[PDB]
Amino acid sequence: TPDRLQQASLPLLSNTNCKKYWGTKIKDAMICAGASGVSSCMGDSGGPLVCKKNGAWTLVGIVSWGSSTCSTSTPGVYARVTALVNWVQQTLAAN
Amino acid sequence: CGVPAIQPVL
Amino acid sequence: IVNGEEAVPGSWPWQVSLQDKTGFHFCGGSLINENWVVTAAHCGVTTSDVVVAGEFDQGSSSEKIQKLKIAKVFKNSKYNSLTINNDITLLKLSTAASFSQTVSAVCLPSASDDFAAGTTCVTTGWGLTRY
Ligand SMILES: *C(=O)[C@H](Cc1ccccc1)NC(=O)[C@H](CC(C)C)NC(C)=O
Repeated sequence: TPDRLQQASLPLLSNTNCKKYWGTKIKDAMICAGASGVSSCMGDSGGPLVCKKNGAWTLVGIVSWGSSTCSTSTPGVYARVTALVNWVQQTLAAN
Repeated sequence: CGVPAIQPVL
Repeated sequence: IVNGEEAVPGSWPWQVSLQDKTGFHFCGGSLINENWVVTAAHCGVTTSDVVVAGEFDQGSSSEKIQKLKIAKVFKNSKYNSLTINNDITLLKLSTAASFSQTVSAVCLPSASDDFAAGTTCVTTGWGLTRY
């Protein structure tokens, strides 16, 4: 467990291609990234996966799950925010 | 939102 | 993060650390505004846990961090713990975070926003660097 905040750039995968690693475990509200030599791991869960869009960092995924050994050759799975943002919006508006 | 005052260096 | 690198202190202002009452870091989260934090539903956060903002070195005692109390836990009702689908929880803070150079919000996308495979993005955290 590192004392200092770590960062890593990694590529987004398509769910179709991600199913080649995880099969049916991949649902529509999930997005994969990684398998590039880096990997999110235990303790990273709940954290951000951000992509720069139009000059601003946007939350695209939330660290969710992946390889039990945090293999850098296997893609990590993140909660797909675009599929959950409507709920976020409704929740804030009502509370 | 999304624009850090301290720019990240990757 | 395995094979990642140390971040420039304060360069990911929305990144928060979720710690239990013993001070143990168990999950990350992101500030979307002064009163709300987004995290994973499987992190199993409770109102006894604490949101720490503005932190870089969890081993330092000289950082001006904000330890914020959690008022309510909003687990997405669509969350399925068997498949871990719709893994998102919203935390409403008891005390609003004080935005500064090292504490601010990340943007949220529109439901119709598109992020193509092949795009290089970034992930951050205090997770294990070696399994
Ligand atoms: C939460 O810190 C981790 C994040 C992670 C772990 C390994 C690879 C990639 C990302 N998630 C888990 O430990 C999950 C927890 C279940 C509730 C899904 N377990 C696995 C096997 O990923």
